[PDB]
Amino acid sequence: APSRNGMILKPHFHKDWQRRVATWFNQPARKIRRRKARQARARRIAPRPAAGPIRPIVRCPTVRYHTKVRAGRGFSLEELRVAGIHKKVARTIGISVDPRRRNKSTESLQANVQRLKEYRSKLVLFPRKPSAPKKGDSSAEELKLATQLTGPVMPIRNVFKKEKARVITEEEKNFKAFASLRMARANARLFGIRAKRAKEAAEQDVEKKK
Amino acid sequence: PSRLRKTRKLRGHVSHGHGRIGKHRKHPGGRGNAGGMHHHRINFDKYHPGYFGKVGMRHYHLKRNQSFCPTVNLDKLWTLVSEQTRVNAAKNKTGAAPIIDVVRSGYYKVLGKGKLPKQPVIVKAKFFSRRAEEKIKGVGGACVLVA
Amino acid sequence: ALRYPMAVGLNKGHKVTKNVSKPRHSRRRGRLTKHTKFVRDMIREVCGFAPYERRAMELLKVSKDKRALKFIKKRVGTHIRAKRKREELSSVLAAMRKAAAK
RNA sequence: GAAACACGGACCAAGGAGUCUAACACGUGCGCGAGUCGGGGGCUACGAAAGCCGCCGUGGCGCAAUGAAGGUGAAGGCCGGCCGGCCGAGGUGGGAUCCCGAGGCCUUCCAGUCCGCCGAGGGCGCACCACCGGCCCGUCUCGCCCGCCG
RNA sequence: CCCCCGGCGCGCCGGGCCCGGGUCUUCCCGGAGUCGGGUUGCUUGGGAAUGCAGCCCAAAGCGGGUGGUAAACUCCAUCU
RNA sequence: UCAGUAACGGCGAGUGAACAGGGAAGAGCCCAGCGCCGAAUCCCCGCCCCGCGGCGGGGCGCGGGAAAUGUGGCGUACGG
Repeated sequence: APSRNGMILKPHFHKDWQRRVATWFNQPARKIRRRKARQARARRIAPRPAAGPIRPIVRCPTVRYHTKVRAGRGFSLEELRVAGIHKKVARTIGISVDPRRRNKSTESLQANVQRLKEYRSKLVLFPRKPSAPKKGDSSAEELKLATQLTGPVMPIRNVFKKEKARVITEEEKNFKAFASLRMARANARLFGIRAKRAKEAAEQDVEKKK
Repeated sequence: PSRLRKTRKLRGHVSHGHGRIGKHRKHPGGRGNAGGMHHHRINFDKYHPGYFGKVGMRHYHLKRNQSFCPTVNLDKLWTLVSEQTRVNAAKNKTGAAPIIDVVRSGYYKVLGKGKLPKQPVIVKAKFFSRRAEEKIKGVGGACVLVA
Repeated sequence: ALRYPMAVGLNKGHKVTKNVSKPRHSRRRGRLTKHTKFVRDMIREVCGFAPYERRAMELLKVSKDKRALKFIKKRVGTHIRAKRKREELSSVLAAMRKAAAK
């Protein structure tokens, strides 16, 4: 029975909700168990980074977010191909790989190829057996300085490009932004119907001549 | 804190604040939003006009990310950049306008609500309103579109 | 007449140079192999045709392409599959008539 | 309308009934304030606490509305020859408070200044209220014009 | 301090163990009473049917599925 | 978090997801087919050695069986 003035509320409490109430009293215990498992894992792979393999730089879909950059699942196969890394070796040196990614652009492709060059240079590789240092392995001294890296390896910082103050020229002074938006918005709308009537106009000229 | 509630004061009074004639029964008017058209008709028409009926087209698979377009008014357009830029622009005698990229700050469309200080700008936006452009030009700036 | 990259129009969107690469190998599926073709027509010799296919070809010898398609459409299902099945059955009707002439 | 020829009650002890959760509204207290908020996640006996993390504010709510939708999206005036300069953020009535001050505030008498106080009258007018204009979106009516890559 | 359990490498023996990368040429490449269509019943927020099942029909190979309104045409995208 | 939202609903009562975004964790792979290799494969019994409370390893058997109506190696859409 609604009183004088209020909202029309629709509480979804008509089922047997009380039988399926999930309480969070284990939350502090879960945060402890997670951390202990996280430190136990870091000790198991001690010299390797704690965060895991490097992830690639990735745009976001869905125009709400395409101005930002994430960490992808793994490097695409063509990013590895240009970087000169066999796709079955990259996981063994800590490079996330997923064969599903494509590369439509070149800068996204080039930004990740440039990223693998920066990682392959910062990578301290241990010999397979300490007795026999092989080819690609690191020099003996920097193994003494190899320690575990915390946090996401080579973190992805969404950076911008500042633009110096310019003196406004005349064309950009006289550019009609609103008019060009409405115009271009209409051209895309009347593009198909215009192409049809214009193709239709060819139908009567051939009838008019002959 | 139950020691402050009303039930602490109602101990000893028989009906417990619900009257003797009209007892506190279970659901005298129906449960929830019942009788919206029948016996609660007046309440729904006096406080929730427009509640009953259908209006407009249906959009089956709506993704809010497509219609995402946060707007910013010209009154606080200068709050996106630091104050050091705004004072070096007026101090500057070359006439070089600073660039204010709104999409970097987090907005897409620029609306011309406020008044602008008289010094040129270069507003980089995704959309503009007609008044927003007209005000920027009047100050002496330029509207630069981006995608 | 400066051209700004707009968010609306025939060619909206951030301007980015596209790279072309050879397509994924999974795109290639369904493409007919010269060895797989040798099998499907070899079985055509052995198995034959379905009763609705023979009945459709009867509608095709008397030039009832509209009725032949409406028949096949009610059998095989969609209109796309029906259309393709029609020209496949007529190519067989032409290829047997050409061989009958010679 | 009960002392009722209305119903419950032999007597005593103990138990015994507006609770919790969610949502919402308004009031109130506190912190911050065009912002605000870590609630989720990380980082370092009481402690399952507390502290920290903004390149953990993703995100929520707020900061802009309107239309079914495509969409659009929140002052103007003057001067000079549609362009160039200037003034540039409504008004009226009522308004707590502040401001000015015609004057006027005793020891032996006048002249006689500074401070303080009072006051006719006159002002700027907060919040808020009433009204009149203005602006944005929808829609209608009447028109005149402009603009350019197609 | 003393037992027990596995851990961690080191060394010996008996073993299986010849293996990769790049360029070039030449060949090869796919899952059927299934998909899909009709219909019926259940199910779903899924609305000219989201999913599942029965019955009938019943495929293709530059094909097939998806692209949240039924249909034809035509481009794309995307998976297999 | 999206979100009590798009949607469903005597469009009444009520019902009600997903994508994107931020985190926890993070790992990928194998066949059939297509083909190559002299079935190059597997089970079991007998003997020898090694251990023998997870009956396994190696060797020797013109010892038996499975398997050409297809075992094993190479190789799976990221191509080979």
